Amino acid sequence: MEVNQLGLIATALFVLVPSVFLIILYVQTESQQK
Amino acid sequence: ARRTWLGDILRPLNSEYGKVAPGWGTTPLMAVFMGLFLVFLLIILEIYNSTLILDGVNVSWKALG
Amino acid sequence: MMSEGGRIPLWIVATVAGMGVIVIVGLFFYGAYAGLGSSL
Amino acid sequence: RGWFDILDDWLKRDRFVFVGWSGILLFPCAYLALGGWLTGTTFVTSWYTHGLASSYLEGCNFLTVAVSTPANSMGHSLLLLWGPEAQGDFTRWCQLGGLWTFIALHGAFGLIGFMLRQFEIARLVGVRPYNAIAFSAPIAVFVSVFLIYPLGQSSWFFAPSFGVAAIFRFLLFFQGFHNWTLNPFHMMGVAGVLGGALLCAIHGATVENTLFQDGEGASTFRAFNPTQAEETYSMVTANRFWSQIFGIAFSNKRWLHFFMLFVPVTGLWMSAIGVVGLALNLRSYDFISQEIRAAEDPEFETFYTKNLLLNEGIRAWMAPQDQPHENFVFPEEVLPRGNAL
Amino acid sequence: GLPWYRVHTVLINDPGRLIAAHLMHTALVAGWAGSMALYELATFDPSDPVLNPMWRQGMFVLPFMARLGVTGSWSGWSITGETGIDPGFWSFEGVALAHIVLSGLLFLAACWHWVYWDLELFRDPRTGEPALDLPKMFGIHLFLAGLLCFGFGAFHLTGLFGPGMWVSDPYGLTGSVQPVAPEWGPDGFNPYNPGGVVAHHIAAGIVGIIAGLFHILVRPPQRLYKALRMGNIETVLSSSIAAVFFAAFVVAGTMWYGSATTPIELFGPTRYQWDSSYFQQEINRRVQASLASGATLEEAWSAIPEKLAFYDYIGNNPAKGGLFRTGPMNKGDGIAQAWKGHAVFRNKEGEELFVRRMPAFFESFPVILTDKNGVVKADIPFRRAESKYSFEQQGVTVSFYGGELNGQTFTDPPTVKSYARKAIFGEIFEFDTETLNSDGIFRTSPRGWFTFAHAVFALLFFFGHIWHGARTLFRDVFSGIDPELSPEQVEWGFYQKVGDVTTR
Amino acid sequence: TTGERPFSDIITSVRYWVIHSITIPALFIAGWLFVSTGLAYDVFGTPRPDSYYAQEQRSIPLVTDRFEAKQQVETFLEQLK
Amino acid sequence: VIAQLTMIAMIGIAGPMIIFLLAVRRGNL
Amino acid sequence: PIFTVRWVAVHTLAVPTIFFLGAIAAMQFIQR
Amino acid sequence: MEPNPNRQPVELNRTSLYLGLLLILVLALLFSSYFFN
Amino acid sequence: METITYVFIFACIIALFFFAIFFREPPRIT
Amino acid sequence: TITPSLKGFFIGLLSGAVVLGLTFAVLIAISQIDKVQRS
Amino acid sequence: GTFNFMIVFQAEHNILMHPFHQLGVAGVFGGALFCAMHGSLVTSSLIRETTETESANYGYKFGQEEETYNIVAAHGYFGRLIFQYASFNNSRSLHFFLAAWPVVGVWFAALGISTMAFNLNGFNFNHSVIDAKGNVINTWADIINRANLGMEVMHERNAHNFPLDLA
Ligand code: CLA
Ligand code: CLA
Ligand code: CLA
Ligand code: CLA
Ligand code: CLA
Ligand SMILES: CCCCCCCCCCCCCCCC(=O)OC[C@H](COP(=O)(O)OC[C@@H](O)CO)OC(=O)CCCCCCCCCCCCCCC
Ligand SMILES: CCCCCCCCCCCCCCCC(=O)OC[C@H](COP(=O)(O)OC[C@@H](O)CO)OC(=O)CCCCCCCCCCCCCCC
Ligand SMILES: CC1=C(/C=C/C(C)=C/C=C/C(C)=C/C=C/C=C(C)/C=C/C=C(C)/C=C/C2=C(C)CCCC2(C)C)C(C)(C)CCC1
Ligand SMILES: CC1=C(/C=C/C(C)=C/C=C/C(C)=C/C=C/C=C(C)/C=C/C=C(C)/C=C/C2=C(C)CCCC2(C)C)C(C)(C)CCC1
Ligand SMILES: CC1=C(/C=C/C(C)=C/C=C/C(C)=C/C=C/C=C(C)/C=C/C=C(C)/C=C/C2=C(C)CCCC2(C)C)C(C)(C)CCC1
Ligand code: OEX
Ligand SMILES: [Ca+2]
Ligand SMILES: [Ca+2]
Ligand SMILES: [Cl-]
Ligand SMILES: [Cl-]
Ligand SMILES: [Fe+2]
Ligand SMILES: [Mg+2]
Repeated sequence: MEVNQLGLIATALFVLVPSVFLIILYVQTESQQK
Repeated sequence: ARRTWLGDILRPLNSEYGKVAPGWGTTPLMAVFMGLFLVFLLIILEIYNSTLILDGVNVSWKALG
Repeated sequence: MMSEGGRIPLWIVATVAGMGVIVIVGLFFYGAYAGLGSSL
Repeated sequence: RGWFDILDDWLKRDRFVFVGWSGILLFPCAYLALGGWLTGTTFVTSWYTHGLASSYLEGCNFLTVAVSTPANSMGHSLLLLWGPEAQGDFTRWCQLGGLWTFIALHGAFGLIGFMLRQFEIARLVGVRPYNAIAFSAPIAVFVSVFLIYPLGQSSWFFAPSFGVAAIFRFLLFFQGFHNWTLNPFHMMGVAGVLGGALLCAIHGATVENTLFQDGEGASTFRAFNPTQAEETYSMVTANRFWSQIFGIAFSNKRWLHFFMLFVPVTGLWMSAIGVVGLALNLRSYDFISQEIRAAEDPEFETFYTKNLLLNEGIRAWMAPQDQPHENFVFPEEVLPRGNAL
Repeated sequence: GLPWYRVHTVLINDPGRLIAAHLMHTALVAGWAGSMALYELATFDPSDPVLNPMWRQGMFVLPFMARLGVTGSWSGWSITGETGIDPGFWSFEGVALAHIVLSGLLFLAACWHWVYWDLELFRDPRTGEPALDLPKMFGIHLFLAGLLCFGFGAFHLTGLFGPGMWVSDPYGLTGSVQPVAPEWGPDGFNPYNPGGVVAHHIAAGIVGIIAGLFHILVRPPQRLYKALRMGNIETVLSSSIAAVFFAAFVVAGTMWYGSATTPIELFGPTRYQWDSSYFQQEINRRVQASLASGATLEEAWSAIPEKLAFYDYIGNNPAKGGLFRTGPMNKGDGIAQAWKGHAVFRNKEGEELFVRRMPAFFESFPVILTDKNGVVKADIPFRRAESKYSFEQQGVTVSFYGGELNGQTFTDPPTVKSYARKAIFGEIFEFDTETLNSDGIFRTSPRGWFTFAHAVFALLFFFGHIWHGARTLFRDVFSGIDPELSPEQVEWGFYQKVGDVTTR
Repeated sequence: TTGERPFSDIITSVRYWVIHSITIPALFIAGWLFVSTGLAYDVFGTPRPDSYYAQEQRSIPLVTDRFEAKQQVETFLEQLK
Repeated sequence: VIAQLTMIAMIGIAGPMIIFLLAVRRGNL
Repeated sequence: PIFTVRWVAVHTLAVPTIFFLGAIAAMQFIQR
Repeated sequence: MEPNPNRQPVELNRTSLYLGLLLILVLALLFSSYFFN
Repeated sequence: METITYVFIFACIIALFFFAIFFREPPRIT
Repeated sequence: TITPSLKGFFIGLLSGAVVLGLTFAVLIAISQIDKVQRS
Repeated sequence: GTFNFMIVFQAEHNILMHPFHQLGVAGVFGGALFCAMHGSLVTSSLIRETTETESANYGYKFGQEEETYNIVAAHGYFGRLIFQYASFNNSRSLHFFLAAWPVVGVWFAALGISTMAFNLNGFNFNHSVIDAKGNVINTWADIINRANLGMEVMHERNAHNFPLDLA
């Protein structure tokens, strides 16, 4: 099928960039002193 | 806090934090300018909208040549 | 002609006004089948 | 002391109908918008703008009455009563569709008034202004659909007309011409609305079914006191129920209620963005890969290509009557039709 | 700690680091501009301003450089199609370079202000607390904005000291950068009058200087300072966002309807020019004048510039695109190569027939030909069994005048139909669809993309305004309402005036 | 409470119904006559059942010119013989 | 027509009449 | 003659409503 | 250097990570078809 | 690749459901 | 010259000023008569 | 496929003009409105338990006995927004209404589809308005009808051999 050849990297970065932002924030919250 | 040559020069411009004129001050004059600005916007809008049509004002690509 | 409240029971007011609504709306429904808008 | 403070006092008095400074904008504009609609749907035609009967007077019913948009030839004229089109003639103004701009513009300023009222009342009573913030969604919708959309199109003609059936026509137009159902911004809108209705239902039901017994009555409404300090229902029992039924549950009441704001408000905002695109015909109409395949391969068929055939039907069959200013004449032989039908 | 959506609030009472953050934002935006210009220069083909101008090539920043007088490349070409021109430093490349350097300098400045956040300048001389005198800052900045606005109008746009601006004829055929004199009469408020843009900047600039001086010199009324919370920097954010969404809506509007600042040679034609057949009318006017001066039909149509004909084609209408149809217009219908000429359709009786044009609303459209009076004479039938108007029954032929096909006539129904299908789009062109693997599906121009982005951003910025206005005016209650809130203030009949405790 | 007399007190009072047994029927009848005298048509410019078309025409009187719209409608109205 | 509307009002009044009558003579409502 | 905001509010709605309902009632008897 | 008193710790709890990941993934699932076109 | 992409996202969503349910922060009565 | 539409504009502007002027005159008048009790 | 179903349904049942679908819309628009309203009103009246540098959500602890917002403040706001008596002061009554409105509306939606299943369809005002001569005067209903016809004639373009689509 003749798909847009940037669709793959667009979808990958769309998922990964904000997911990584959240993972960074979560993990550094856990590592904070209790 | 750190003083610098430029900071010393600019000092007076950031020295009157919170200073006000008493009561309503120039508010009435401000309101006049606001009203005038509102009418101005209404005029340019109605011109663009062709609601206000003026002699020698052809609101079209064929405005000049 | 007193401004005295409660002189005419609220249940009578509600029933009469209610029947008034039914009548007006009934007339509008009749009009759907007669004259303009009836398709006829 | 001082007329402004004296006026402020009176405007903000605790009366049956709160007025406020906001009321000076709100009440006239809202009244004129509503009164404009009732007046037009009762008495006013759309014969000269649309070739349509649109009032009770002409024989329309509640479902078919409308205040219709002006003719396409008016462009985006403000169509002011005293403007160069109607020239102060009230009758001609009505016949030209002037009540449409009347209702749209007064309605817009009325909405501004209502949101200002939400702010004004919140400030006076001392609550946070989240209700006003939430109201930004209805405002985004109204502005995008009734103002931005026709402003990007040829004229007000293509804005929604104010009527039940007229709005239905607007929906179907958006399907046939914009393929609006395919638009992910509309899809998010759908999610927010249906998700909001879901949250409304599920929360209402949950509270009503985790109530503490606070009276002896079988009708349980009496057993609540507005001033009571205690929760009227069990958050702990509610949480266990949903955790075991669905897998997850709210545990935080503040999050719960914020989420109820968030979902439908965000949904409406997303749908507004899509309509802004549609103002420009910037549609989600097609998938290019689908079309390239289908064009080359006459056995390839999906629900996506099936819907475009329906759209093509809609455009050809509705356009001549729906867009009378175009003077379309489509001979019978050019109309797309399947077998028999 | 701070929730993710509040991380930047650490700047609220830290003027030095706010400046640093602002410097970083400015570095990023200027870097974007430089990057964008370089990418466009790496992709832009300058070899045909007639049928392959910037707006066919998905150029977004190139038109903004062109609008204010940057028209040449160091490599020797001009957007007007000249060769051997020397643009000096301020070519497209020089502008791109300048923005990249600016970005770097701003970045370095941001680092300095971040590290040296604790400047005495930011402290209140009395309390020693961080403090910004916002009313005076407004005057200073307004004055500066005034001087720049004035200077821009008086020197740059006039050509007194600067290049002027892009101007053209009413049909966008002969565009160039020219000095423009201010228009001081009422036609200065005509959006399509470039002289109005110049007068605006001179006049509004002077008003900015005056009002800035006022705002430097005169303190706010206590009543306004209190009402608008002028000690709170978030008040400025709220009203600035309002000003910005107003401006964004305005530029979306002038881009869509057209103005002297959104020329069609830089951004493409408007949808309304197709709606009203603006170019078709001018083409027909020029042809008639040629015929009246004794030209043959061939000569009359051959005298129509390809550039004018190309405007009269729906593939250049910005209202024919798709949200996910990405890239240059060339990626759709192809890179336009040549005008085929004007197609004249005739039936077997010799009557001229006219193809009904596609309105922007329609993704697809039937093929219907009428006589001069709008009576249907021919069409392409869907169902064939009761066809009355087929090209085959009606002996439809097509003859071309001007362009590549000048003087040719086609009579075979497949070919006549093919050209009729193209005529629904207006004037007919030859396209290169191979170079970019064009898919044959219409895309919008930068006029369309600009309008979309700015109308969307403007709408979203309305939420920003409401949000920050609320935060400003309700600062006291934003962590929640008074725990010991008197029930009398919320219940009715306790106070005569709502909120007022002294009306009990 | 807000300081005004409750609605339930008002609409159950003799004074209320004495006033409104006059004013309600009067407004209702005035509305009826606004339509039955045909004045509604004239105020709003709504076609009567015999005023949509001239006898033979089947074409809608669609407004096609923004600034001569007033005249166009007037022309359409004259063409109704 | 008028006969229909008259039967309506008579049958329609009857219910409220039973209630009104009992309310007047302090009945077991 | 002492009015209230509420009184004004009620009547700006109720007065036209009744008038309109009479109008619409009359329309039910219009024949083409 | 003398420390900046305006600094604050930042937090994202587990529930917010899960909500956020859900948002991103569902948005990707929705928008991906349009990215591929 | 498109299909891989769609299925990947879906698969991640299902994995997220598992963690959100079975590895949630437990609700605690104070 | 004063075009029909400029005359139209002036009519619109005056009308708006009258509506607003009367609204505020009436609201000020009422507020002056009907004052809140406080000392 | 859902959109397909919906468009064909409109062509074959004029569902938009059916009062049960109309009740459905009031149910879901209303549900979303009341969702937003309730959410905003409770959020507006949260009792201050936190500082500015933390989320207000930490001001509520799971299982706490006391209410987390001031319902009197909430009611005092909403009562003034409209008028005192349009506002719920009884939280049980409020939450019942939140349950009932969308649930009842959606029951009607479901009954719309379930009765249109037996071809009792939306209102049909096609050519309902006629002039003195007998000319059809179109209404918005007639325009809807043209759109419906477009859907009807195109759907399942190879499936029908006879003139009427009877199922
Ligand atoms: C002789 C002196 C002079 C001259 C010739 C001009 C000439 C011009 N001015 Mg300038 N001006 C001047 C002095 C002058 N000015 C002075 C002294 C000031 C005070 C500082 C200004 C402040 C000013 C402003 C604020 C604006 C102009 C604008 C303009 C342009 C009007 C044409 C246009 O395209 O409007 C198009 C714009 C409009 C018709 C205004 C629209 C008003 C909207 C409808 C208000 C509501 C918006 C709100 C956000 C809601 C929108 C809802 C929507 C989403 C549906 C033109 C270049 C306008 C411009 O920049 O255009 C590009 C403009 O907005 N001027
Ligand atoms: C004002 C912004 C703006 C505008 C109007 C344009 C306009 C244009 N650009 Mg430029 N560009 C921009 C900024 C912009 N650009 C930026 C910031 C970058 C860096 C990434 C670029 C880099 C760039 C490149 C590399 C290229 C262009 C090209 C183009 C052209 C084609 C555009 C296109 O296909 O869009 C497609 C637009 C869409 C598909 C819309 C995207 C919608 C998003 C995904 C929605 C997101 C929804 C969101 C996630 C929902 C959240 C919900 C939540 C809140 C609950 C056009 C002239 C092309 C060209 O032809 O150049 C010569 C080209 O190759 N641009
Ligand atoms: C000049 C414009 C401007 C500025 C300077 C601010 C600044 C601020 N905002 Mg406001 N806001 C704005 C416009 C602006 N906003 C607009 C247009 C909207 C509607 C979209 C909002 C809606 C809004 C809300 C609802 C909130 C704020 C909040 C805040 C504060 C904290 C921000 C933060 O930490 O985010 C941190 C953000 C991230 C870590 C990631 C954000 C990622 C986004 C969603 C996607 C990526 C965007 C991309 C990188 C940027 C390109 C932008 C360009 C196209 C314009 C800060 C004072 C918060 C607050 O009040 O704190 C008390 C808050 O709750 N803003
Ligand atoms: C839904 C609309 C809406 C709402 C609820 C608010 C609410 C708020 N505004 Mg914003 N604002 C808006 C839209 C809105 N605004 C628009 C469209 C603009 C123009 C860009 C602004 C510009 C603005 C500024 C600069 C400021 C605010 C501020 C405020 C806050 C205080 C109240 C105020 O000043 O009201 C403003 C009053 C109104 C919105 C009512 C306007 C009524 C106009 C005058 C009627 C005009 C009729 C017109 C002439 C008829 C002709 C129509 C024509 C088409 C023919 C509050 C958060 C202040 C703030 O944030 O303080 C912290 C602040 O400084 N507003
Ligand atoms: C706040 C209430 C309010 C608001 C915001 C509006 C708003 C509007 N009306 Mg509605 N109207 C209202 C109440 C209101 N109306 C009432 C109560 C009635 C019944 C009488 C009407 C009856 C009505 C009709 C019949 C129509 C409108 C129309 C309009 C629109 C255009 C108005 C216009 O162009 O005014 C222009 C005038 C102004 C904006 C007033 C400006 C006054 C300035 C501030 C004075 C300047 C003084 C200056 C400061 C002095 C400086 C001195 C210096 C020289 C030294 C606009 C949407 C038109 C419309 O809807 O068409 C589709 C229309 O036809 N209105
Ligand atoms: C008697 C009404 C007929 C039922 C219609 C359905 C509405 C009620 C059920 C909604 C389900 C919500 C999910 C559970 C939500 C839930 O748990 O509710 C709980 C709520 C309170 O429970 P209680 O135990 O206090 O009372 C119920 C019994 O125990 C009797 O005391 O139940 C009711 O209020 C029933 C009220 C019936 C009285 C009338 C209801 C109003 C609807 C009338 C229909 C008019 C609309 C037609 C016009 C289009
Ligand atoms: C028979 C068992 C059936 C189990 C089926 C599996 C159900 C999966 C439920 C969703 C789990 C994921 C939740 C992550 C997020 C998560 O863990 O949330 C946990 C969160 C807990 O809320 P709390 O009140 O405890 O936390 C609030 C504070 O911590 C915030 O700081 O729950 C909610 O926020 C409820 C509202 C979100 C409701 C989202 C429902 C989504 C439905 C599914 C939509 C995606 C469809 C994609 C299909 C391709
Ligand atoms: C109160 C109310 C209301 C209203 C209501 C109404 C309006 C009603 C009604 C009603 C009615 C109005 C009724 C009734 C009734 C009646 C009846 C129940 C009867 C009966 C009868 C009979 C049974 C009979 C019989 C017969 C026969 C069979 C044959 C021949 C003879 C005779 C006639 C004897 C409302 C909602 C507003 C609200 C709340 C409350
Ligand atoms: C436009 C205009 C104006 C104004 C006006 C007005 C303000 C009006 C009004 C009005 C109105 C204000 C009206 C009314 C009305 C109404 C009605 C017509 C009604 C009705 C109803 C009904 C029929 C009912 C029913 C129902 C329902 C709803 C539901 C449940 C049940 C029932 C069935 C009961 C002016 C002069 C400024 C100027 C120019 C234009
Ligand atoms: C350091 C330095 C330097 C350098 C510099 C540089 C080299 C730079 C740069 C820069 C740059 C090169 C940059 C840039 C940038 C960029 C940007 C900032 C961007 C962005 C973006 C965005 C934001 C986006 C977004 C979006 C998307 C993605 C998709 C669609 C939608 C939207 C549009 C939303 C020098 C040697 C001179 C000197 C000294 C120092
Ligand atoms: O399969 Mn599904 O859509 Ca119920 O209608 Mn008959 O079938 Mn067919 O056509 Mn129409
Ligand atoms: Ca190829
Ligand atoms: Ca007759
Ligand atoms: Cl189908
Ligand atoms: Cl069959
Ligand atoms: Fe709740
Ligand atoms: Mg009738």
